[PDB]
Amino acid sequence: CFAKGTNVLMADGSIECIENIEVGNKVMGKDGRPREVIKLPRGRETMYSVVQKSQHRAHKSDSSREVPELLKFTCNATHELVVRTPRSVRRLEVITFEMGQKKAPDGRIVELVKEVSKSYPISEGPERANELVESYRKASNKAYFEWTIEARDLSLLGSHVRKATYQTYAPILYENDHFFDYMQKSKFHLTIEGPKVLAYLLGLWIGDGLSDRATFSVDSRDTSLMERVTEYAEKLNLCAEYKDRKEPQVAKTVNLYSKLNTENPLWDAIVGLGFLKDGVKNIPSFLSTDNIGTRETFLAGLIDSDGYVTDEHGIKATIKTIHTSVRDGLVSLARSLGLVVSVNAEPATKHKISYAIYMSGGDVLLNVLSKCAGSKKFRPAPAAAFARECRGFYFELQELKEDDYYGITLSDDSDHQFLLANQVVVHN
Amino acid sequence: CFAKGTNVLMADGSIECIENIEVGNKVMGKDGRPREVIKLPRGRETMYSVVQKSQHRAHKSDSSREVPELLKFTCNATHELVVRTPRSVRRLEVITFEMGQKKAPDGRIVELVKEVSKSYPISEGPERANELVESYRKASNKAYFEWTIEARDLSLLGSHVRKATYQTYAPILYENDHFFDYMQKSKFHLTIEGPKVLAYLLGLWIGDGLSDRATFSVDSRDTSLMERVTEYAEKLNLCAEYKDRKEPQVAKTVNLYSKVLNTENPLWDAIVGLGFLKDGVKNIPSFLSTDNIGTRETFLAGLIDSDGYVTDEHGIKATIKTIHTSVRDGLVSLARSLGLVVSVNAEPATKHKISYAIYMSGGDVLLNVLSKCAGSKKFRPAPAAAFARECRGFYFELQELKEDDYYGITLSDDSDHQFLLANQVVVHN
Repeated sequence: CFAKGTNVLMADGSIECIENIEVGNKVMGKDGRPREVIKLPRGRETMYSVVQKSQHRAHKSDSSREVPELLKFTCNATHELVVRTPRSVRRLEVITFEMGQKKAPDGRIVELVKEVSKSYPISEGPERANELVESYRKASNKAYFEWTIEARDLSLLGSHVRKATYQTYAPILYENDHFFDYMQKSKFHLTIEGPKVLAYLLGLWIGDGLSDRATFSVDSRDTSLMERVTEYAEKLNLCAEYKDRKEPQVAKTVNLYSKLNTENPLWDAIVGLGFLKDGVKNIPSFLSTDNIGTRETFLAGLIDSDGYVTDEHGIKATIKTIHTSVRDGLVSLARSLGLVVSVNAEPATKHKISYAIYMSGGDVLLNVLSKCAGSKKFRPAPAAAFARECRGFYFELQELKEDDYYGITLSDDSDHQFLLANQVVVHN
Repeated sequence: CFAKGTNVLMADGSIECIENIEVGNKVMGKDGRPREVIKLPRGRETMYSVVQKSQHRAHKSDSSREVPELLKFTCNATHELVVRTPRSVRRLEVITFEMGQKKAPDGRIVELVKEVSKSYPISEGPERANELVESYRKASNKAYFEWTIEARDLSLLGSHVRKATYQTYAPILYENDHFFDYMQKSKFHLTIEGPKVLAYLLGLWIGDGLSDRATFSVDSRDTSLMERVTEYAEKLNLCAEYKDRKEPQVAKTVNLYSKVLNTENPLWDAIVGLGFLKDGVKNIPSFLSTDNIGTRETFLAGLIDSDGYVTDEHGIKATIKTIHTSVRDGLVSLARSLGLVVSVNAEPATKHKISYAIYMSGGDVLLNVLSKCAGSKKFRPAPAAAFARECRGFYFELQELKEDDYYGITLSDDSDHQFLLANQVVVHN
């Protein structure tokens, strides 16, 4: 039901092209648990591509710097989109969104959400109206409809319903212990200290450190940070040497020697784990399926050196970077936690393009900021427990036709949905 | 008990200087209900200025071009601030925000919110650890504390708690009906749909209308918005004439002529009559903020449909751009009166040295405005159910000031002892 090349998420965090998946294989379920592939449907059908609706767009040339907003895929016409639409009722001419049906041009009857209206004489008194809205309100335990519509049928939706309809991506709940295992692979388990502490400092590294030694800036900005870098460095048996600034009276130098900066455990980790790529900084892919607390700590560290926290219309954290490797790696990482992300190519020693990355998520973001030590960056942890939920995204569908499609069908015993490599929740 | 000149919101939506209030007058309560004044505390005391934390401040006997910070007031040292603090538990050594106590420099023991740590033994298991936490999580239905603290005791707060603590403003639930009354008392127009279509039309005009007649812009690419304008201008007994280009090919000019652009038409008369064109300059009249809610909402939908944009990105949000200082100020107050979160940002462009971008958010509160829009990318369905227009918080800076006279009011023995300042901030007598 997908085009050749479509990357899907395997039950182990590995990415795999739809066409190379075999019977017996296990893909990733929205719950972080596996889904077994039992058959591999193949055929030819008109295809449709799904692309997230943007605002600030241009990407479609490999001339570089065109943000590759991961959320998109191509599927065949009969492939079922996993969609949601909010419930809605207006007045008390009470208008509501309700599941209904419509005959398609080819004769088929399709079940779909429809804009419905009921109106009676003002003369007849508001009795019937209030029973309508109250009734509508009792009709469900959710503030949205969760359902599916084959790609070819989306055009049947009326405008209001179509625009309000969105697909979703799921946080990656599955967790690996690669950070842990890399730590074991350099002497290990004897005495406290773990991956969150290293992840934090590595976060600081990407944020504003030097790409040639285990050394980064600090100075002040949030000041309280310093006591933590020493305490954390200390936890990793390293040592933090502070020097004479490293930015017009705003940043410093902190060398993390082995209780150096080269033949060191940290820069080993840096270039060893993948944080330094082609002479440029980058946040690794394993991160996205690692331990959640580790992911949050790496992020807390990154927010601490080069992040901007805001409260105005909800918490939001912003990171600017020129490296596309960092950009792409951060969007993946944040999304795996269940945060909402949007990048923005904007203006900018002298250099061309700069990337602004904003993350939101309420309690999900509060869980990250609570791990920060920077004065204007820390925000109290959530009040209560919280579920990392699927986030929605509005999209545009495009008819393409032609082509061969590749599908995998999961067991009937299961909830026939799994995750593409971009975290989008898809059906068979 | 505040500084002289502090404007209080009266029970009828009117406004009065605190030194002018008298025993028996009724101020506005946060539920839209009155609160009677029973006493008038006067005195001289050290004063404290409360101002919202923003990049703004603006006018004090000068120009209006800078965006001012309107959320503020000057109270005395002992005045109790109505504040909120979120609840929070961290790690699973556990840290929580809790109601506690502290002793002031004088004798006084003041109950305040405190950050608290809990840690101890190894191997015992997920008992106490995941316990302290789960407990904390069930501890309340509310995700915040609601308490008061005198201005002078604010500095007793820890750093985390202090920065996390904020004040609140309440929507204006109270509704006059000066708009409907204008219409009924005036010109020529049967209602039922009347105040809705008019307010909407006045929204489009404020957004991009000519300052001397009933003409405005409308996106040409938008069929349903053009339909809407026709449909509503018709309900008002007006005839809408579209003209190719009211902006280099993007918008069409719309002329609103009376049926059978200044004289003998409902739109221009209401513009002049209700104060939207205050002596040559556009304005969003104050009455609007204490008027019928549906009307305030429709008017906003009109503005949004005219010179605004909606984004879903990180939460539903609407932005309205205006080059007019008066529209800017009236808009901030109108939006807050509904319970929307609002922020203004000064921006760039013969040309205009500066324009103002005003951002609005507030989940269902905003969705109720948007569902009245006809613009293709503006409209968003009405809420899924009934919602509450809750108070909105704001972080603030407190500064100890001069000793000066103070004017306070005392509300009924046993009542919530809370009322609204003219800027909607929730105050304790």
